[PDB]
Amino acid sequence: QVQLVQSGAEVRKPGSSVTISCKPVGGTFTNFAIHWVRQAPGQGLEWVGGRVPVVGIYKYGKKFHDRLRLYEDDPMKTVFLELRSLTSDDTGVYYCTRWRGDTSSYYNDASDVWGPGTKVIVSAASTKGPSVFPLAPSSKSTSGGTAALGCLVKDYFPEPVTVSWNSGALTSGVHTFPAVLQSSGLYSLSSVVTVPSSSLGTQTYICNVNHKPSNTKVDKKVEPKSC
Amino acid sequence: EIVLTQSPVTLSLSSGETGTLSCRASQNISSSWIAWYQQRRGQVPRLLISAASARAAGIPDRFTGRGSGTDFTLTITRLEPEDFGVYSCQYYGGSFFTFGPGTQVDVKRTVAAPSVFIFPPSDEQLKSGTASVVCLLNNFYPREAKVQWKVDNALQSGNSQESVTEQDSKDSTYSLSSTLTLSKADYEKHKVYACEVTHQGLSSPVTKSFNRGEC
Ligand SMILES: *[C@@H]1O[C@H](CO)[C@@H](O)[C@H](O)[C@H]1NC(C)=O
Repeated sequence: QVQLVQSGAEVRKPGSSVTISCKPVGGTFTNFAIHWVRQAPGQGLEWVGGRVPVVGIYKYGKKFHDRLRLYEDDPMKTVFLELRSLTSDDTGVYYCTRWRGDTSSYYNDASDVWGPGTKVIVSAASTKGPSVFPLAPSSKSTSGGTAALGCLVKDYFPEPVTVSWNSGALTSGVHTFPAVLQSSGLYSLSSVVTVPSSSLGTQTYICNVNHKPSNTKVDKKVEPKSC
Repeated sequence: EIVLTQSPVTLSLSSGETGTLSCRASQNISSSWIAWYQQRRGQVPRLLISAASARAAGIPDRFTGRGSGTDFTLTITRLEPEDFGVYSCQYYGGSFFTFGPGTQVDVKRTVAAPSVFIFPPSDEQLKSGTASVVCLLNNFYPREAKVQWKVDNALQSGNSQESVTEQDSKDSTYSLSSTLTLSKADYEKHKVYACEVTHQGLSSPVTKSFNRGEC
């Protein structure tokens, strides 16, 4: 009946290091290896490294052989992961994992106990409100009575941002895409909607953007454009 | 190094249907070191099977793992709506562990070609020194979609990002955005901006384009 608790999410500058703690609650400490698994945004699971506490049996992933460091503090029964020289490839969620089931040490096991995960964001950005640009409807976004339009919510940090249409009255046909961390370290997303093309001259379309961390709120009206 | 590959990328199934996921190892390995994990919409991975075929505690009967040598499979016989997600195989033998790239099981649906829309950058953004060109693929199925940007018939590589919505709860379709980021100076040096979309629902690739300045 073991449970793993991990330290909270962090934003880290490129070139710096990140340390993530993991404490097993309700179990032993020097029997089973703690295997770390991370997950880059949208990418597959990736084993980082594993270490049997105190016993010293450990192995780092080949890609992290020179940047990774696994240790623990025995009096606090807490293991630690340190990853140095962070780049954008190291952004993701980091999971602390373990197998459950006199005394010995076992390293080669699947992981049925998973920590909640620690989100790591590698970015040099500070808290910043977004700029809201129109995705203007045109002939290049109309097709047989259906017009597509939207709003580009670009260059904010951190997540999240909320987007609604016409103060919530417009919900059908709305697609607000997941945010993406740009090469600058600032997030960006688009929210789109499809409407009857005949409504462009009669109906107003406003995207309501709210970035709570920066206290930034923008109501942007999307107007047609000759394209 | 032992590397694991998985097939297919996206396996489409309906409620009550049976499907098999494949995990191939680069070398011959002992079946005692293969595990399968399940990842749902928003939670941590969950161990389903270890030692290739030993089902984990509390894992329902629908999941059965088989295989030896290099070919290892995970079968879902009568899946329920809670089984839709991403499944990854793992090799935990030796000193270095590894995971497969993962396989997404999504709700099966009839083929639906994407509606393709393109948006120029706004004049407001151009003042800031940057330009974003957005290509929208709306309500398509299946998931596999190829989007290529062409700027004056020059293929763009490395200056576009794409984001996809989760499968819709109503019509089980996907929507995809592809955003091409260029500087202000580079954007004004060229005229024709096109996104070319390849998809099973399309008999031929669709090209949506515009001419800068005229747009
Ligand atoms: C695994 O063993 C089988 C049986 O000898 C052989 O046919 C196959 O080529 C081997 N593959 C690898 C990657 O060793």
